[PDB]
Amino acid sequence: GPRSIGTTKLRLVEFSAFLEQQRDPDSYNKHLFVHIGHANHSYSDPLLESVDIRQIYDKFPEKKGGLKELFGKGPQNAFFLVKFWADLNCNIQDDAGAFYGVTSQYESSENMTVTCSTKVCSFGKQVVEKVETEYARFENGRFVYRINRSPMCEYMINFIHKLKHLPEKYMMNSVLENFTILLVVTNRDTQETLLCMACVFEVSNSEHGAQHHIYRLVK
Amino acid sequence: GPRSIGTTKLRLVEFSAFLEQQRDPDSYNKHLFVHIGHANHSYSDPLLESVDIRQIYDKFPEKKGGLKELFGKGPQNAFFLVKFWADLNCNIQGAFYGVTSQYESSENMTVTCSTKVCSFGKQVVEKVETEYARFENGRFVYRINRSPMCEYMINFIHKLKHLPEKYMMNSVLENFTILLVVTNRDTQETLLCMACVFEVSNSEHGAQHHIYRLVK
Ligand SMILES: Cn1ccc([C@@H](CO)NC(=O)c2ccc3c(c2)c2cn(C)nc2n3-c2ccc(C(F)(F)F)cc2)n1
Ligand SMILES: Cn1ccc([C@@H](CO)NC(=O)c2ccc3c(c2)c2cn(C)nc2n3-c2ccc(C(F)(F)F)cc2)n1
Repeated sequence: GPRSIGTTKLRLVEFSAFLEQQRDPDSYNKHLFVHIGHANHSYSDPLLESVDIRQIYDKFPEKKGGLKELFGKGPQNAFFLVKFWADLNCNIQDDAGAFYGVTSQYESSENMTVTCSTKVCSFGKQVVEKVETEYARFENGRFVYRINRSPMCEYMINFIHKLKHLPEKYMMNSVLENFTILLVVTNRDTQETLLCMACVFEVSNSEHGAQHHIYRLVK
Repeated sequence: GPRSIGTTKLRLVEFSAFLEQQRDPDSYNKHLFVHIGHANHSYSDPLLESVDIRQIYDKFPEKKGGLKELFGKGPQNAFFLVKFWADLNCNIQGAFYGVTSQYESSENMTVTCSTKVCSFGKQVVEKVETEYARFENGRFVYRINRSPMCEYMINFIHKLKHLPEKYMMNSVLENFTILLVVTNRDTQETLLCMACVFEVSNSEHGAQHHIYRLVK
């Protein structure tokens, strides 16, 4: 299916988590750890593959406010599992004014105030969380919500450093297998769920770089 | 409905033709005549309906360089018919008439975008724009930002708006079409071709569009 994640009501169309480094006075480097620029699934099938949500409940928060309760309230067509391949091939330099950032953009057909909740989870339990509020800007026929260049929390900067100091790729894949992120976008005025993305992670292979694969969550 | 128009190699993700007006030194109005922000399809990811290309050949340029020749060279999965509903409910009072478009690809390419404005199937004005890939958040973006609308189209919009009834506007637009062709400049392969037809918006949701695949 498509490269962006969601429905007409709300689509995540741009996303990246990155490191910017100023090496010299007139030059800088930017490295992307994850992004939604390179779909791993085919654009030729218009239909997305599906994944039974019951088999990912233990990788995300549970009980009150957890994934099963969110999915039960619906709309079920707003729920996706997104697998990200992370590109960790980056030289983290000493004294380089490094900025670790996250950028995202959503689009909607409706003019809304939205609440974006990011829950970073370890073994299915929330370790840190961020809630952002964004307001629509009308652009070329749609409402656009931009979270530009937001700093990464210290937990994630430290996690990335820990991950890169591991001696083997399989150990990085092991650690990423228990690391998940739950993204929930809600209409702040009606409390309706607009988009829910359950994110899982693996290390990118060889020189294929960062990629993502979208699944609709069903059952 | 679907967000973008095109194939796996190239997609039109953003487009609008618009009028910006400055009433006074601190105020600004922007009105969109057409855009691809509201695809009026019942599904977000539909199976596209098809249209036999032989029944639109006489609405677009023919013979050498014409639509039949382009379609025969292929790839045929790059060819679409797009119907636009134009929003002409705008008070034309400092004014800038502009066009914006954005394409995206997984490959680093130099592209050429050809816009042919046609009257009774014959080209009346044409523009060719060249755009170099910009790497952005994991993919390559080709942005033609805020390009001035040609005088022919500004004048056409004024005379169309001056008609007193929607049905007369629709009669004029029956003979007005636009052919958009995007080409990989280095391999000359057709990346995207959109045969555009037009009607005046009737629903008070304003401008909308509908996509069809063109088949032989
Ligand atoms: C207190 N708080 C909690 C959240 C926040 C906000 C602050 O802006 N967000 C981040 O901090 C933030 C950092 C890294 C992030 C993400 C978000 C994010 C979302 N996806 C889909 N992927 C993401 N990645 C990301 C994942 C894996 C890797 C790695 F290790 F595999 F390379 C690197 C980055 N603040
Ligand atoms: C010398 N030259 C020839 C072409 C150019 C370039 C200059 O940037 N493009 C335009 O001028 C240009 C103007 C109006 C345009 C478009 C392009 C365009 C593309 N679609 C899909 N729709 C478009 N519309 C548009 C159609 C109908 C209406 C109306 F009347 F229904 F309201 C209003 C606008 N220069």
